[PDB]
Amino acid sequence: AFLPSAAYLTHQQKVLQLYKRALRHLESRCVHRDKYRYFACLLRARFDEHKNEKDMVKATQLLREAEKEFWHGQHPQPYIFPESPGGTSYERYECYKVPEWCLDDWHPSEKAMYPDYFAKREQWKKLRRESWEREVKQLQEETPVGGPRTEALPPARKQGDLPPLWWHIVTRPRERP
Amino acid sequence: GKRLFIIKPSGFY
Amino acid sequence: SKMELPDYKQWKIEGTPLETVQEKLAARGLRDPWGRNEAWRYMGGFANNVSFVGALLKGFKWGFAAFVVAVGAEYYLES
Amino acid sequence: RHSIFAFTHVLIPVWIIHYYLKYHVTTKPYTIVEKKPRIFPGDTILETGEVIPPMKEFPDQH
Amino acid sequence: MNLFSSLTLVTLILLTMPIAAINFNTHKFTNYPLYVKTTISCAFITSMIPTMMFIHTGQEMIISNWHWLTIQTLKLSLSFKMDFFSMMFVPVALFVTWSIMEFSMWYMHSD
Amino acid sequence: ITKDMLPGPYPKTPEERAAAAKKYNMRVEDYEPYPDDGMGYGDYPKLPDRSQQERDPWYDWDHPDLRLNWGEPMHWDLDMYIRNRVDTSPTPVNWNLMCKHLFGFVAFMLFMFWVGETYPTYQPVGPKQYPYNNLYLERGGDPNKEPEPVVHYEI
Amino acid sequence: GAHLARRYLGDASVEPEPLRMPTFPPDYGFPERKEREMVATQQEMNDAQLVLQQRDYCAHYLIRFLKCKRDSFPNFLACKHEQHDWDYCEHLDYVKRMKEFERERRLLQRKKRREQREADMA
Amino acid sequence: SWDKDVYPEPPRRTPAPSPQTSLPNPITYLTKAFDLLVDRPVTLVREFIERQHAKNKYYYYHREFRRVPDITECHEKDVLCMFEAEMQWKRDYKVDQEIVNIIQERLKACQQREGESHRQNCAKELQQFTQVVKAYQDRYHDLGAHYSARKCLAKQKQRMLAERKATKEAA
Amino acid sequence: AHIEPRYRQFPQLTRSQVIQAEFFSATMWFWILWRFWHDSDAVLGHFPYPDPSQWTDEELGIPPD
Amino acid sequence: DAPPLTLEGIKDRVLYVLKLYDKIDPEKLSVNSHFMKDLGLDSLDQVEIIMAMEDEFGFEIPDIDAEKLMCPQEIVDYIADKKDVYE
Amino acid sequence: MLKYIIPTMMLMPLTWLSKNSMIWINTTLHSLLISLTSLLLLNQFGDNSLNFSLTFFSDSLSTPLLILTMWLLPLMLMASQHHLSKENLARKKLFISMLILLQLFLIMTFTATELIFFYIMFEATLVPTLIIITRWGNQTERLNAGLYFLFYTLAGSLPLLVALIYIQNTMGSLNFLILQYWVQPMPNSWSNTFMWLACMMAFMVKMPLYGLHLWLPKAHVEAPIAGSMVLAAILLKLGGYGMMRITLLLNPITDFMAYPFIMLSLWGMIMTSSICLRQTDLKSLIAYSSVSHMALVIVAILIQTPWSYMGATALMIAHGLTSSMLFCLANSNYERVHSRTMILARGLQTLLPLMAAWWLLASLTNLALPPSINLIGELFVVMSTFSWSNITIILMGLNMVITALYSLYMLITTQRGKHTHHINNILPSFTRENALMSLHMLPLLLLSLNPKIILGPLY
Amino acid sequence: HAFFKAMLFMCSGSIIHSLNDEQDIRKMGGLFKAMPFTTTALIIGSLALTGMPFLTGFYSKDLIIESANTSYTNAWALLMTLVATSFTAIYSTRIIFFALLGQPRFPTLININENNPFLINSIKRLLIGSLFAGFIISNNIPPMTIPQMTMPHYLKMTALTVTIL
Ligand SMILES: CCCCCCCCCCCCCCCCCC(=O)OC[C@H](COP(=O)([O-])OC[C@H](O)COP(=O)([O-])OC[C@H](COC(=O)CCCCCCCCCCCCCCCCC)OC(=O)CCCCCCCCCCCCCCCCC)OC(=O)CCCCCCCCCCCCCCCCC
Ligand SMILES: CCCCCCCCCCCCCCCCCC(=O)OC[C@H](COP(=O)([O-])OCC[N+](C)(C)C)OC(=O)CCCCCCCCCCCCCCCCC
Ligand SMILES: CCCCCCCCCCCCCCCCCC(=O)OC[C@H](COP(=O)([O-])OCC[N+](C)(C)C)OC(=O)CCCCCCCCCCCCCCCCC
Ligand SMILES: CCCCCCCCCCCCCCCCCC(=O)OC[C@H](COP(=O)(O)OCCN)OC(=O)CCCCCCCCCCCCCCCCC
Ligand SMILES: *C(=O)CCCCCCCCCCCCC
Repeated sequence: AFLPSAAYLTHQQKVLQLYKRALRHLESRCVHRDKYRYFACLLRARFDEHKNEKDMVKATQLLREAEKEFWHGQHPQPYIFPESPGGTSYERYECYKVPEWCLDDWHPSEKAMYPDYFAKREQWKKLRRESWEREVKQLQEETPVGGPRTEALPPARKQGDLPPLWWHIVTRPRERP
Repeated sequence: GKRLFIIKPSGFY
Repeated sequence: SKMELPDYKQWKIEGTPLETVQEKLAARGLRDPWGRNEAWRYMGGFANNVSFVGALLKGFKWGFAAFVVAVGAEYYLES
Repeated sequence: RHSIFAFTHVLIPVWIIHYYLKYHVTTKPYTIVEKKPRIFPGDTILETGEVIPPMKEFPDQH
Repeated sequence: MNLFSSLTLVTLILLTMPIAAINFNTHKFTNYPLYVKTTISCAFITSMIPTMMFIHTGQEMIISNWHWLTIQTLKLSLSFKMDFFSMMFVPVALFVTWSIMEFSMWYMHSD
Repeated sequence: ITKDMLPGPYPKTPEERAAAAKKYNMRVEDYEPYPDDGMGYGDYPKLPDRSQQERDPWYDWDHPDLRLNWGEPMHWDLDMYIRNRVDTSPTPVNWNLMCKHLFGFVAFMLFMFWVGETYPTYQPVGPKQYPYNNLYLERGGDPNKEPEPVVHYEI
Repeated sequence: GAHLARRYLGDASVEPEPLRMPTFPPDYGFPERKEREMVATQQEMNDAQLVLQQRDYCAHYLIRFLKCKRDSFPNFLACKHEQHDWDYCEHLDYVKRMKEFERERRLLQRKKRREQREADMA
Repeated sequence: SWDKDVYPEPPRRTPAPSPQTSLPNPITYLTKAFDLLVDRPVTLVREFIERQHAKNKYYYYHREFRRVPDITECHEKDVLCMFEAEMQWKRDYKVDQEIVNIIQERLKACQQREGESHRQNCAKELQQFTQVVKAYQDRYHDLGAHYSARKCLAKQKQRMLAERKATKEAA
Repeated sequence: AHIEPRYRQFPQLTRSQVIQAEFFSATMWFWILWRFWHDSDAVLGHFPYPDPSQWTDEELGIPPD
Repeated sequence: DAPPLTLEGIKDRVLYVLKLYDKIDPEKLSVNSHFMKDLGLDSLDQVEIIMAMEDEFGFEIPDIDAEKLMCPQEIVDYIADKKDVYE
Repeated sequence: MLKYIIPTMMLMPLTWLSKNSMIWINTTLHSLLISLTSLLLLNQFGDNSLNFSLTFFSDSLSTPLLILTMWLLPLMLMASQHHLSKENLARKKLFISMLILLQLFLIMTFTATELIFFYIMFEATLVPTLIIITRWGNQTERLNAGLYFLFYTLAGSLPLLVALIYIQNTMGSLNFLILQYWVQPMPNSWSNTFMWLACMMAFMVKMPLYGLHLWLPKAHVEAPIAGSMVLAAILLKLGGYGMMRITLLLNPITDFMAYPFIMLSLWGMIMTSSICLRQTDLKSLIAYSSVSHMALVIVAILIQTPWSYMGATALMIAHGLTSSMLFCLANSNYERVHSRTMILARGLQTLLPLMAAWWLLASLTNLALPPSINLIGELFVVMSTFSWSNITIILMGLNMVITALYSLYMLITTQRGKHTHHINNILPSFTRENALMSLHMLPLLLLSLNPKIILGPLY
Repeated sequence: HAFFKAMLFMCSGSIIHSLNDEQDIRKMGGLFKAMPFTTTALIIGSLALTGMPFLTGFYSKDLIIESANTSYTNAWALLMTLVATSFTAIYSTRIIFFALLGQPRFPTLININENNPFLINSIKRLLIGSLFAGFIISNNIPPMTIPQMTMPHYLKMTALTVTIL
């Protein structure tokens, strides 16, 4: 469907995602833990019944009518975790996730308020800008002709290189600023 | 005790 | 800083409705793998939680005692 | 300096608002219009002294 | 008349004072939420006096204190109606708001 | 930005269609323009009208709030299918069945309020009785006139 | 509430309509029926600023209760007897309205039996 | 103060305090505290300011406009006379506006002061209000935003023709 | 000392919250029983509802004709 | 409110939940026990392990990240990466 | 009025004899002195207008437009000095000369005692505006936009020239003070019908009227910031000023000629506001909002009741201030992202909090939050048009929904949400930009304290 | 209504803060003994909402039903008002059943705590309000109508019977 590394969902991955969503929507239907525990073992038994089906046509058909089963039998308001997309606290603190480059635009009277922090930040920016050309020439020597096929990125290969395209993963803001 | 730096834009101006 | 967890061996499902769930699963040839993970909810200080009329009648004993004392006080006060 | 909040936030605005109402708002017509107080049978007027006569004797019910 | 109308307007002006404080600031506060909570507790205490002297006589009035604009026959003035509804609703709103802000001094403390 | 990376006329030859699909950064078999009826779309792709809510939220998007990537051809109504606006996401109950349930519930409630208004409830009492000729001066009657004598009796 | 079934599931002929009644003269069936005595003078309840709903035939107990409630501030639990008097006299007025309703119902039963006796007569 | 005839008020009949209870109400204590702590310092500052007013007395005057010839006795397209008639008409229109404002203030003050017996006790102010609104409507309504003494005289002549025809057809 | 978080077991209760909660619960039931003892008519009824069939025709004025 | 996690605490709670799973013997389990090749667990069992991690720490692991956690060490590292511990 | 025309002309030596680094400070200082001097026009009487000479007078309609006009020049100088900093000094002085000359034409456009002099100044205001748009506009389409701006106005106004010269030949004069007293009622004929159209369609274009408004989302957008400020804040309001002057001479024919155009406005404010819900260009969204707000001024002038003229001139002053501030805010983000796409820069309250508060206040005054003079004008026009017909409230009220909808969407798209990742040149807000926002908003909020000075000649 | 409904939101938010921003009631429970002051005030608030006699919600809402029955009224409006009165009891005991009663359903790191004098005193003052405010206000206000107080025994006990059902 839509994945960064793989171009598709395999049949095994579709079965696992249906299993997880079936247990979660069942737990939404089955509020108490012992009653969900009983019915979740029954649902595990239903998934373990047709586990060893070798015909991929028959297995895909069973998966399709199991999806129909699930869509008929899902909770209307399922349980969502609070920081999960659709939850009550999802993307709540995005108004506090100030990016790092704003620290470059401070006045010197408030940069001097934190001397060790910015004196330590300058070597981060230094390490970033002397790692940049090495990781760019790493990317243009490893990518095949026609562009990269998948969105996966290589690691660092030498002792001294940093991994390519690392700065906005390492210097992303905390989830609770 | 493990005080964390709060990144915020320049409120000087 | 360091938080010492309780023991994983003590959360047994004997004495819980997890025991009843395992019995009604093993009656049909199934077995419950996650009982000891859920065993803490039905044990300890979270066992023997009150009913609904027990929740409504919280403080009914002391309130009724103060009521009887105040009714006796106003019965003695008129005479 | 222990009840400065009772001075700067209560009492100085009471002074300001009482001066403003008394010598600028009540001096203008119909600005503070007040409902006249409720006269009962059995009252006495302070400006006049005319005692309001009480009600008619009740046909006692109980 | 002099007590009722004065404490009536004192309630509203007292509530507007921390807005002037937060707009005219330079510093980091000595617990500005405590200041607003103390202000609203004081506003409840202040607004109870006109409510009690409304419970006594039924004393209602209108403070049309500031002429604002006359559109040829429509004289819009800053006019406050102190009747049964304001006298009962202002102390209830101040008492509830004082409880909500002492709740908020704990709940929104990490903000 | 340059001229042949801007939208142009409607493609009519297949090589112009392939150049359009190369321009909008999408496959030629996936590229479908709007039908040439003269509505001013030109070569702009007819994306399948999905809201941005339906996108995978766990994906590392370039624009996480829009759930949209860099270079990705936007929908014509991308300002309309943001998560602050029209959502096309699937609902557990069918749309036509939702419309049936909502319209039937609202129509039944309106009809039953009309039934209750046509046949209202009341108490087994008479009218409320007021003195002084049904309170003639209190209701705003003029004292120079005189109303008909409304007299109530004991029972 | 049984009159709802007697007027809707029953007939509207013998049941009195609520909005237009009494449909009979007050002397029709009453030898020497006395009027209702209003105790509070109209100027007295004018000066007591009562609500126009509250200016019924039993407003004098309400005037006494409001005079008590003003004269007993802040002891707001010390005029229960005047309030009980006013509530009892409002109950008596409600009983009089019930008597008027039952009178209208029995007169419509009388007219129904009258027209049935006239229909069986000739 | 003001003039009590243009802004009429009935005299205050307040009832005497007749407390029945033994608990003292807080209104008397807070009224005494308001008299001691608030009303007396405000009175002292006002007396200081009043002395500073009295140390230099000077007066402002109400501008009197004498009557000039109105639009009926100004020649057609003679701007020197009909300009003055128009200025007189506009000042009279603004003064009649404020007359309606005064009667509205009387009506609202009567309603609030009478309280719940307002529907009986303010029939006189309602009658005065209906009279002055009917007069302002027959005098100035529907003239438009480009109103003038010409427009108002044309409305008056149309109303007088209607009144004359209604009298003539009924006689 | 302040309340320390626990793991898979019942949390540390202060004595103060328990005595406050029990005091206000007893205050609720005291007030309900007090106002039900003294008033007893705001719930059950103030005045008896008369039966309109039990009224004789002499007081309602029905001449038998 | 919201006590900060550590790597040792996340490790203890992850191995604590996995010791409470009847298809895992708590005398064989280490931080590097691969579920399919050392503990011999099914893919359905691995999904249930990730869901118990979700119910344990109170946040959802997505499926594309659920399917790639094959030992307790990678789970502890994933919760470390999503909770920013040892700040 | 010659105490204002001569200082505005002395602003030309004040900008052409200045030192090369002092040509913004001197013009700002002395234009603020002229704007402080502008308050002497508030000598207004309840009966007579402030009549200066045979050439100039100023009633209570022209006075607030004059004070807004003389106030707008220092604000345009503060707005336009950043993006013209790399400009040549001679073209910089020419830009300041075009702004000064446009103010000069405007202040004797609003004080024209005679209507053909009003026409000469009213069409004189085209040429500095046209040169500013087609010379210091940023994009390619400034030339086409200047063409549309020139040729809608001239095609509407060259019949206005023939109509005004016909009034000069028929009535004898085009003095407004004479025509207050020599106005004849205009009867029903086809000749008087096209008399009405020739007197009205120029101002219909300048307001703009819906359907004729096509110049404005090109002229306001392709202009620089000073051009957009003067086009939105003043140059639309020439049409309302001229209609309020010229409907004196068009009675009682307006009472049945206004019926289509009122429809074009009462539907137009529903359409253009709806267009604001789907505008990707933020500056075009503000342009269509200006069309939507001036539709109410057209309706209020065409129903010609006193409440409608009071509300229409209050709406003109209020929309001048509010729309000028909204264009300046859009410029404050254009000088950081160098694009006008509204969905591009997002989450700007996380980075620029005080500038987000200025956006908040400008959006609340855009949606007519009481007691702003925006709401005073909006509300009084709605009162008068309820008196006109009781069904118009629907077209009013639904508009007041949609006017809220894009006023906050503009606040939610730009200032709220997650910030754009790749945009990192978002500087902190300058003192100049916040000064510009405050000098727009603080007079607008002070006019809520004493709004009678912006309610026109029939307060 | 201001008192007990503000207190119900405050108690719900105290539960939400103690359970790390958990607002879904299917991950609550076992909070009877865990948050005893929040439990007490939430039960008092729900009883004031449903019109427990002589709590604050009795002093208006019950009288409302005693006027909604005894009046010339849309009867379908009356029947839907009584069904709403039953549904108030249903969702109030839904709150108490899923939030307080039963066993825990929230995750395993218990950080249940409510011992701030801000939280305790702020719920305390609205708790005293939800106990006594209907009595105090309904005795202090002057009468503005005539209260209908004569009605049959099924019609007086209507709101309480429907609430108990
Ligand atoms: C003639 C003498 C007059 C004297 C009195 C003046 C009266 C007021 C005039 C206008 C005041 C505007 C200035 C403040 C806002 C703009 C700047 C700003 O945001 O600063 C933030 C800053 C404090 O915040 P911060 O934390 O530092 O930074 C902001 C954060 O980044 C994050 O920002 P934020 O969003 O958190 O904070 C912004 C916040 C955001 O809040 C809102 O947006 C909510 C407001 C709307 C809803 C609530 C109000 C609804 C209407 C009710 C009020 C009016 C009627 C009341 C009357 C009784 C009933 C009729 O707004 C406020 O806090 C402002 C409170 C007052 C609002 C007034 C209404 C504006 C709303 C829009 C128009 C509404 C209609 C017109 C009303 C006109 C009133 C005069 O304030 C200052 O630094 C203030 C500086 C000094 C200001 C002087 C203002 C007057 C200047 C005039 C000079 C010439 C005359 C001399 C008088 C001088 C007096 C001192
Ligand atoms: C912290 C500093 C506080 C102030 C310090 C200085 C004063 C110290 C205390 C002593 C008092 C000073 C003397 C008294 C004050 C002056 C009295 C006086 O006559 O003042 C002249 C007048 C009184 O009204 P007026 O009727 O005399 O004049 C109005 C003007 N005409 C008639 C032309 C229309 O003005 C004031 O008092 C101004 C202040 C009013 C207070 C309320 C302002 C509210 C603003 C809201 C804006 C938007 C409202 C929109 C809606 C309105 C309703 C529809
Ligand atoms: C922006 C684009 C739209 C612009 C619209 C402009 C207005 C639309 C109508 C304009 C009509 C032309 C000017 C009329 C001036 C009337 C003055 C007058 O005295 O009239 C009475 C006179 C009457 O003559 P008279 O007054 O000498 O007669 C004596 C009086 N009676 C009648 C009793 C004998 O009207 C005319 O002579 C002719 C009027 C109509 C003219 C028709 C030709 C022009 C066609 C329309 C052109 C519109 C603009 C074209 C450009 C569009 C864009 C490219
Ligand atoms: C006394 C009588 C009482 C009568 C009552 C009934 C009469 C009114 C009939 C109903 C009218 C209002 C309801 C219809 C419009 C509702 C629009 C709305 O609120 O949309 C919300 C929607 C997002 O909602 P949601 O998806 O729930 O958000 C969570 C995110 N997952 O947000 C969006 O999609 C954003 C949309 C932005 C643009 C809005 C476009 C629609 C505007 C509609 C205006 C209608 C005006 C009608 C005026 C009638 C006047 C007579
Ligand atoms: C006759 O029934 C008069 C009473 C009012 C109309 C019917 C109201 C029905 C609901 C109240 C009684 C409910 C008993 C469970």
